[PDB]
Amino acid sequence: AYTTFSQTKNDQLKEPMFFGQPVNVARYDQQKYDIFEKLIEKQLSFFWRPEEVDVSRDRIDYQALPEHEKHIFISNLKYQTLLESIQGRSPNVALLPLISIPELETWVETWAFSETIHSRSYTHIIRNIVNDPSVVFDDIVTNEQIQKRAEGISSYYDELIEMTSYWHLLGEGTHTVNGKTVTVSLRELKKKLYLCLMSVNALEAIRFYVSFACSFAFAERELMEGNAKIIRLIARDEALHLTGTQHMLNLLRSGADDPEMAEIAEECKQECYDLFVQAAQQEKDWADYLFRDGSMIGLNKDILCQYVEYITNIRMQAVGLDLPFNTRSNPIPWINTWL
Amino acid sequence: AYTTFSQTKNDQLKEPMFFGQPVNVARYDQQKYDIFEKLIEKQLSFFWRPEEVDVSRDRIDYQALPEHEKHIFISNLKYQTLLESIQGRSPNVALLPLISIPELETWVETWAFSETIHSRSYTHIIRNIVNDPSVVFDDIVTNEQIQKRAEGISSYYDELIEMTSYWHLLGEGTHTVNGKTVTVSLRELKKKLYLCLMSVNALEAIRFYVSFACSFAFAERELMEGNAKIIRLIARDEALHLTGTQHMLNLLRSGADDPEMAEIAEECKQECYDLFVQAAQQEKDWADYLFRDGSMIGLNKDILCQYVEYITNIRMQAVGLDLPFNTRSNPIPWINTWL
Ligand SMILES: [Hg+2]
Ligand SMILES: [Hg+2]
Ligand SMILES: [Hg+2]
Ligand SMILES: [Hg+2]
Ligand SMILES: [Hg+2]
Ligand SMILES: [Hg+2]
Ligand SMILES: [Hg+2]
Ligand SMILES: [Hg+2]
Ligand SMILES: [Hg+2]
Ligand SMILES: [Hg+2]
Ligand SMILES: [Hg+2]
Ligand SMILES: [Hg+2]
Ligand SMILES: [Hg+2]
Ligand SMILES: [Hg+2]
Ligand SMILES: [Mn+2]
Ligand SMILES: [Mn+2]
Ligand SMILES: [Mn+2]
Ligand SMILES: [Mn+2]
Repeated sequence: AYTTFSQTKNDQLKEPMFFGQPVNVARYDQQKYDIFEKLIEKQLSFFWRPEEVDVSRDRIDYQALPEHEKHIFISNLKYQTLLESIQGRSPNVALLPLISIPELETWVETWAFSETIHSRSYTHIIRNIVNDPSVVFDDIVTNEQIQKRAEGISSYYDELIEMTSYWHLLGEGTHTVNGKTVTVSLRELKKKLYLCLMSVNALEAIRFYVSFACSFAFAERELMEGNAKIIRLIARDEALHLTGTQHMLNLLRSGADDPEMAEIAEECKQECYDLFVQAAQQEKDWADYLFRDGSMIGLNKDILCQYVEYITNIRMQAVGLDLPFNTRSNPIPWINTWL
Repeated sequence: AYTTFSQTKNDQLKEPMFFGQPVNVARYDQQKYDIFEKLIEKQLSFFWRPEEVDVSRDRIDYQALPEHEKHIFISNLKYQTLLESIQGRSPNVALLPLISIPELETWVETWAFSETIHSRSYTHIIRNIVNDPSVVFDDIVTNEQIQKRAEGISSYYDELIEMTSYWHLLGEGTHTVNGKTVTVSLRELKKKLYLCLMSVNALEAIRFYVSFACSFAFAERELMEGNAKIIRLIARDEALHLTGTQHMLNLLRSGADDPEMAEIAEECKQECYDLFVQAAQQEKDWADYLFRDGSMIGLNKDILCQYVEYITNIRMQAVGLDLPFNTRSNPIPWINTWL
């Protein structure tokens, strides 16, 4: 029941962010929430081309790196690449079919587009520091440690996408599909979208930043300068992305948008909390693999763990959730220089 | 079912463009078809911002235009805006769930992104030539003369999207849904994709170009020059988009990418021919409405009609279809100054 151009003349200022009438005319002279137009405008102002960044000295740097530091650097990079691959396509596939206001539809497409640029920047780095990129790319798919840390991301998107197709195809109600009873609840689909967004928020605001810290640890040593420039550019974009998800989530929570979404956010709040706690643990467990061959001065399991708790508390407070970790000062204040 | 990250390590160089394993890793160091990587790079190199184009004198030009000329200009503008609205979201929603090679997936997202910029440029023009943009935007949705192709265009996309969902959810076979038999055939889905791409090819290659002729007719008289500068940039982008669809179609019909599609294409060749001619006829009929109050310098029903046949012959030959019209030289050579 999805349509690429709804024929009903509707007031786009009165539609909910999600599950309303599919967006027909793409107009940018007005909006229900100007924050999304501001984000589009900002993201477009930050346009950059990865291949332009000089990474010619990164190969020399990387090669001269101690084997365990090469492991740390490359493992971190492979994970970042995995996340960008997923983020380049997922916002579009999972959210586009559910958006009902123009400013948000375009923001998602612009956000997704910027992620593909991030993916392109990683190919630029990889092909300029290793002999055969295929070994790195193939390992991204097979490496159990990497998939372990990312476990739950693709699965959630996939479930939302499948439920969305059922909704568009069958509509609300209880159906019989190949002799099986299939329930299609809009309320349940809204919950799935809401939690998916919370998961994306944790991905954008936590997972990416933990990886930035690892990348910048080398920048502090005056090594991998090209990669550092790229990470700074990526981080600038990620800041906009997480601002977008925090606003989507807090607007839904306020009750100023879909009233039902406000109820759902409230009733499903323990689930929001649980997903952050789980994401944090996954980022922490990754330390065992990252530092399996040894750690670096100023970068080890303890420091990584401390940073995960530090940033997780900050991000959770931003969306109104209780803090799971003990409060503490930034364990790596040097990262500010790069953000 | 569809997945945002296929867990199977596959050779992306051997996958078909569509219907193969969903793309997992987004890499750009290699391609099965380098044309898509080349298009991504070219499109990125062409990035432009609408707001940076001076359209300050277009308002006075518009107000000074004879009433029928305002009709010609604004009617054409509304149709272009309609097409961009559809093109900004549709390639992503319709193609992303079916692509199996990375270069094509990212090209589609880049292509779609560029279309959203075009939509933004139309808001920029509209808000600078009319007092209340809402009048223009609302008419785009309900305008009977405009909302005719939109229906046909959106139909091909909507049908492909719906059948794609059934395929991902139920797979091939004869199913039952609420007492009704539902047949899912990959062959029919492949045909729907081919028809959809052919329709998009006609949209990018003919529909947009016919509209450019009208916009530049004003440019030739040194009027609506802000609009003209924006259309020049848009046309530069559409050239890339049509190149992309032409390669997709030719690769699918040749049999080099998927024998089944090649078999299907030959089977529905007459249908695609009629589909193309129908699009040309619709563009032609638009003249009765466009020049109902009168015509202008270098632009009239007959000239437009000639240009439609001229461009259609070229585009159809480019994708292996017979020529439906009498051959002849460009009826409006002056258009080359802008294209
Ligand atoms: Hg998600
Ligand atoms: Hg999500
Ligand atoms: Hg780290
Ligand atoms: Hg929740
Ligand atoms: Hg919550
Ligand atoms: Hg800790
Ligand atoms: Hg299509
Ligand atoms: Hg189509
Ligand atoms: Hg025209
Ligand atoms: Hg024309
Ligand atoms: Hg056909
Ligand atoms: Hg054909
Ligand atoms: Hg004609
Ligand atoms: Hg003609
Ligand atoms: Mn990113
Ligand atoms: Mn992001
Ligand atoms: Mn366009
Ligand atoms: Mn186009």
